[PDB]
Amino acid sequence: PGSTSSQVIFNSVEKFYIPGGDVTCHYTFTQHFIPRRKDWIGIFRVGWKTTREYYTFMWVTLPAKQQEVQFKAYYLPKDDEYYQFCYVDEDGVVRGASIPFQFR
Amino acid sequence: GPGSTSAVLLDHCHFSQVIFNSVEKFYIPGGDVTCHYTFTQHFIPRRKDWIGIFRVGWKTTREYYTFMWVTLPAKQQEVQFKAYYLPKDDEYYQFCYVDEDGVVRGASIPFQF
Amino acid sequence: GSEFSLVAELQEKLQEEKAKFLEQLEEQEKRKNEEMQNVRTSLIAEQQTNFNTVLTREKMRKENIINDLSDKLKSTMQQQERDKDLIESLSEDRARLLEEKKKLEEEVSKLRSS
Amino acid sequence: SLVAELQEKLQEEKAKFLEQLEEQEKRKNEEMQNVRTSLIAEQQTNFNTVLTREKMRKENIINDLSDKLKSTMQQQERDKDLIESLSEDRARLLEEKKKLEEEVSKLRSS
Repeated sequence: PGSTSSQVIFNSVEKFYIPGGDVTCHYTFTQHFIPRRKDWIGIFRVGWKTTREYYTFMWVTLPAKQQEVQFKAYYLPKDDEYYQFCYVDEDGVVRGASIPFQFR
Repeated sequence: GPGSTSAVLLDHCHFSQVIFNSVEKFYIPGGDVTCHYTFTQHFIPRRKDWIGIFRVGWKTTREYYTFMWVTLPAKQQEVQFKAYYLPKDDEYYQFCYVDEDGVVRGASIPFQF
Repeated sequence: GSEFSLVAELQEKLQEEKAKFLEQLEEQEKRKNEEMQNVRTSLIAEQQTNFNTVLTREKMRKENIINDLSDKLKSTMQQQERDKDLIESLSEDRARLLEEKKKLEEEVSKLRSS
Repeated sequence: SLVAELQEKLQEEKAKFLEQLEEQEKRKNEEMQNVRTSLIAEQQTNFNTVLTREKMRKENIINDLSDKLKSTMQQQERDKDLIESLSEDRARLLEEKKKLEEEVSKLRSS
């Protein structure tokens, strides 16, 4: 659910993920940020401009401060570009973004 | 995935060697949709043949809305398009049977959701 | 003493030997009926283990099948709920991209033909 | 001599008694083996009825769970084939749409 228009922090983020294996993304919230039903984590190609450019996404898990979603291998890009996790608010605002990674 | 960016030529198209005998004119507005089709023995089916939902007016087989692989056990067969495979707008759509060569072997009469 | 007294003795020994034999048979039957019942009991020991092991292994096997089918079902179906939302999003956005690309291609060719 | 005859019949009857004991020990052991073998066979038959009875007490739930799981897994494989194709095709459409926007821009400012 994108548009054409650091409260969340990603941790444990690897630089290379195994191609065709499930990927588990880990994150916590910060500065009394509280989540909502329709916040999502997307996988984005580095250099994207609009939240419409997610490769794939998943709605967040609502509630140990740690949080995680499980991206099944078939949600995952199969090329060699740089990618990055991004937590998007209910109102399209980016509230976090991870370090770049590849599937290789 | 299936489908190609080639323009389909009119005489590389066979619209009737797969028949969509279920096709309603106003497909039942909600819920799943069962796609009933009948072969006419004009070609040998193959496992990576597929059925797509196409907006009436499409130029290439890359333009499917969604698709499902063909199922193999020969005359009557079925696929169930779950509701989340279906368009939500008012355009006219069509089932098309495409084979592993990207050749169109059947295209249904148009309908809406 | 006499020849006659020997015959008399010998006749008694025959009956004595027949009686002793009769009682050996009785003791042999009592001893075999005891060992028969130890055999019946040793066998029930074995059979109690064999039957109950085989039955309990069948219980456990089917319990494990049920459990794993239910864990599989549950996880597969919480996955479908996630896949459903993705496919609705993807199929819809892709159809718009297809339309936007057609409009841009129409704008390009109008600009090349000027 | 009658004494002679009874002296001999004594020794032959003692020997005969000995062999009837031995012959009776052997038949009794064969009877026990026979009984043992019969018991094993009849119990093992009955065990079989019981196990078959128990096989069915949960057959209806295994067959139910199994057929739901077959069908939601077949729907999962379709959904994974669809998601992989839609995801990949969008990514291409995004690149193609960006390069077309650059082509339009350059042509407008040519």
